[PDB]
Amino acid sequence: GSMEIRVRVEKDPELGFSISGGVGGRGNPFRPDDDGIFVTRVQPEGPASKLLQPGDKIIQANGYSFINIEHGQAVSLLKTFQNTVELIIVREVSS
Amino acid sequence: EYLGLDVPV
Repeated sequence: GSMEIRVRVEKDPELGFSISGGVGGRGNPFRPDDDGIFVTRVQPEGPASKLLQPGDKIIQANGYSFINIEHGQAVSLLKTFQNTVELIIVREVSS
Repeated sequence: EYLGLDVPV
């Protein structure tokens, strides 16, 4: 099933996770036919540890929609934010 | 196809 979750990540000065995807992007390893932005890796001692996991789909960040966002715009937005970023993610959950 | 290139932020 899926779960929508609000996550606060404090930049120090990075978020400590990697992403793939976006409109115009080269995809992702989770939902390959989906244009979304997905968390691909979370630094184990970084600011997102215990909060984000690979597979999490970013659908909003600091109130900006990440639904069907272009890849470069998504990257640049996440990099432009300062201090805390409030994410909305969609996480798949085991049956 | 996706080939594993992700972007750290």
